[PDB]
Amino acid sequence: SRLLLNNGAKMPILGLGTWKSPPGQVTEAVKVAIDVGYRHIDCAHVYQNENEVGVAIQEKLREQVVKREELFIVSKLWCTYHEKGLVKGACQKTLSDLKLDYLDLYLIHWPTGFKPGKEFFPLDESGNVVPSDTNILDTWAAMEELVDEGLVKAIGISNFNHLQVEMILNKPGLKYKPAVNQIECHPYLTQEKLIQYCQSKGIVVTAYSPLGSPDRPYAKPEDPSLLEDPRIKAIAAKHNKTTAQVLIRFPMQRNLVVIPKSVTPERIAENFKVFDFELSSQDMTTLLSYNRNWRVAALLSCTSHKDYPFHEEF
Ligand SMILES: NC(=O)c1ccc[n+]([C@@H]2O[C@H](COP(=O)([O-])OP(=O)(O)OC[C@H]3O[C@@H](n4cnc5c(N)ncnc54)[C@H](OP(=O)(O)O)[C@@H]3O)[C@@H](O)[C@H]2O)c1
Ligand SMILES: O=C(O)CN1C(=O)c2cccc3cccc(c23)C1=O
Ligand SMILES: O=C(O)CN1C(=O)c2cccc3cccc(c23)C1=O
Repeated sequence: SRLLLNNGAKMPILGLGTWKSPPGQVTEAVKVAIDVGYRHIDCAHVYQNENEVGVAIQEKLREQVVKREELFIVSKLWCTYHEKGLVKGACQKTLSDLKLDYLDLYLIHWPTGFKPGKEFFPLDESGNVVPSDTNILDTWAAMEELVDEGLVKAIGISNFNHLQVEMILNKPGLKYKPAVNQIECHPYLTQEKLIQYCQSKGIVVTAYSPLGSPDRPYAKPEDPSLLEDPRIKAIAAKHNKTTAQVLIRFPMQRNLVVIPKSVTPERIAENFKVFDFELSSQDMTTLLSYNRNWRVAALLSCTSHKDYPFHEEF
């Protein structure tokens, strides 16, 4: 139920995602998830709903349904705050909204720095994203300070390719290794090489969009759908489980942390019931064979950023 991180802490293998969870619904969603047994919530300042996630955590802490030490709360530094001097302030904003005094894990959300400002996606006159001249290593140094200051227990990365990971690992005077690399992973984007790399380095991998993000912004024509894949539905039927339950279990048996999103009480409940069954190695190998290198999150607007992560094979 929990994986051991390189800082000695233990991360729940199941977490609740909150991207696209509306402010008006996410408080009840998180209260329900905690009641059901979730102990890990995935957040980000860019999701514009951390205050409302925080209301729910505060209510369950007050009710004594959980202790603070039993929860594992994750957030992420957005791209407009990569400058050394903006990092602490961005973390503290998130702490204020979540109404906590430390985060369990704080991730660099994307490797690409953008120009600082109010816009999450700063554009120039020709409509292009304006990049920061910051690099990944100076940002890492700023994240390490947060650990020394007691604001976060662990720090990590998200959407980093193996060369960008290696860059941090070979950083002169590296004080804290990345604990976690959070990446997109599901049967259409299986990530076998990047997962084996990170895992050989003792970095825990968290799979996001495990159900294929059916509620993502654009349903772009003849779009692949994991929940509706007849081959995956067969494997669920054989196990008497739903295709969502098979999609959540799959990464767990690869020793990945998985963070399905839902604001629906019965689905939040359904997605928890994945600890009592096992997919065979045959099932696993079959699910791995469906890889089509399909990404939900390709960050196409940043394809010419100096630190765009997806030009490299893995
Ligand atoms: N680091 C990054 O760059 C990054 C990027 C993307 C995502 N993430 C994290 O990963 C989380 C999960 O990814 P995601 O939100 O893209 O999508 P996801 O979990 O793959 O899919 C969420 C969608 O599936 C529906 N759903 C949930 N359980 C279901 C079930 N049992 N049966 C049928 N449908 C089900 C949800 O609907 P309802 O909500 O209506 O129930 C929602 O529409 C995010 O919320 C976020 O926390 C991180
Ligand atoms: O281009 C794509 O494939 C999809 N995509 C976007 O279109 C995008 C636009 C706006 C904000 C973002 C923040 C995180 C991730 C993405 C974006 C992303 O992957
Ligand atoms: O970055 C994240 O964590 C979440 N995220 C995506 O992964 C994403 C992928 C596809 C299209 C998008 C359009 C707007 C915003 C986002 C996206 C966004 O915030």
